[PDB]
Amino acid sequence: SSMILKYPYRVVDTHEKLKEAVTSLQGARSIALDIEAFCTTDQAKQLGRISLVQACSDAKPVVFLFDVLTLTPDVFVKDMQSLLSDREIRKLFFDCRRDVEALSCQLGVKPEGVLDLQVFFTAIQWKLRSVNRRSGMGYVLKSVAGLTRQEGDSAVQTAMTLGNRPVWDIRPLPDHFLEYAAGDVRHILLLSNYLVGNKDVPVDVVAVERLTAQYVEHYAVGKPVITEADATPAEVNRAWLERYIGPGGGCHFCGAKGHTEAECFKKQNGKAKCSFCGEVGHTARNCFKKHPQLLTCEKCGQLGHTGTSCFRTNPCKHCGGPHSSANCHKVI
Ligand SMILES: Nc1nc2c(ncn2[C@@H]2O[C@H](COP(=O)(O)O)[C@@H](O)[C@H]2O)c(=O)[nH]1
Ligand SMILES: Nc1nc2c(ncn2[C@@H]2O[C@H](COP(=O)(O)O)[C@@H](O)[C@H]2O)c(=O)[nH]1
Ligand SMILES: [Mn+2]
Ligand SMILES: [Mn+2]
Ligand SMILES: [Mn+2]
Ligand SMILES: [Mn+2]
Ligand SMILES: [Mn+2]
Ligand SMILES: [Mn+2]
Ligand SMILES: [Zn+2]
Ligand SMILES: [Zn+2]
Ligand SMILES: [Zn+2]
Ligand SMILES: [Zn+2]
Ligand SMILES: [Zn+2]
Ligand SMILES: [Zn+2]
Repeated sequence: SSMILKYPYRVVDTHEKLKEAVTSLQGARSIALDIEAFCTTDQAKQLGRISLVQACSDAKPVVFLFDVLTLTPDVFVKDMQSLLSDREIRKLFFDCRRDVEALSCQLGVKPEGVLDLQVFFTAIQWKLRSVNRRSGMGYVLKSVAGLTRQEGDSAVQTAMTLGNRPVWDIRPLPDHFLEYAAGDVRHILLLSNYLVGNKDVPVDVVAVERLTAQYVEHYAVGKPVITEADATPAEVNRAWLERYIGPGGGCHFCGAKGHTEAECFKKQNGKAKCSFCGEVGHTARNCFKKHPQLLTCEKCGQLGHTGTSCFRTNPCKHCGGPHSSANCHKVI
């Protein structure tokens, strides 16, 4: 469960350690994947030189950080490509577009059995509301598992937002660099426990597998991708969503796309609300405070209150004391 967040990382930077890592991963049924690369000075959308490939599987409580820079891609691909090509081992990404491009351009591999969970989350939004926006990991984690992505406030994350520096070319990598890189794959695997194999999720995993497969075909072409599959970087192709996920949903109460019945303001406003006692749920014509005759009492025979409320709550007419007005010693 949330034990995933406590998986230690392990730097894989030698051939011995690489072979040991591959052994573990090969028994996996799912492997979360992510890539850290040199930042680019330019305006190209392509990831820079691959530095780390991070992997976290359900086969071992450990995050492997493959130092692809030290190992070299040739060493790394020779041991990893069969596993990356194994469609019986699910590969979990969070937004796979540029990562898959880099795997294709820089490593010459194209993964199989890929499932993009950002695309999964948007698929759920599309089915329920006809929303095709991509959400960041921060938003999705907080929304699905109530956790705060605190790595977005870390020094590493700001160093890239500045963009002045490759960042990921330093060797040896500082501890908070590695811990930062481990968190991304930890979040991906943790997230898959909420989305994959959950009967309360309104989209079939296989359908999102088929939609993701379109993204991999579009982005793994051995060259940089000039034409993007989506109209803007932060959304998912609506025609693909329509083909693979189905017609987009909307509000069964008012009719509008963009929200569900449970979010509809028109439902919560048009609700019956009492002009006399303020309570929501009844009009004033049926209010018990305004018309106490609608309540005969179970234990005393007075109109206005049930059995669950036969106590005297209003203080004395005469002195304000803890009793009723008729029995005040000033009038009696
Ligand atoms: N220049 C720049 N590069 C980024 C930024 N965010 C991510 N990247 C690049 O994308 C890679 C993967 O980041 P991720 O998609 O795993 O968050 C990083 O290693 C880095 O190369 C950013 O805000 N600015
Ligand atoms: N590579 C890349 N992805 C982006 C960019 N802007 C938005 N995204 C996508 O949208 C997600 C975050 O959404 P946003 O924070 O932009 O609403 C990112 O994780 C990524 O999948 C961008 O400029 N470059
Ligand atoms: Mn990534
Ligand atoms: Mn970023
Ligand atoms: Mn990352
Ligand atoms: Mn509205
Ligand atoms: Mn009431
Ligand atoms: Mn009335
Ligand atoms: Zn080897
Ligand atoms: Zn984390
Ligand atoms: Zn509505
Ligand atoms: Zn009322
Ligand atoms: Zn009573
Ligand atoms: Zn009194």
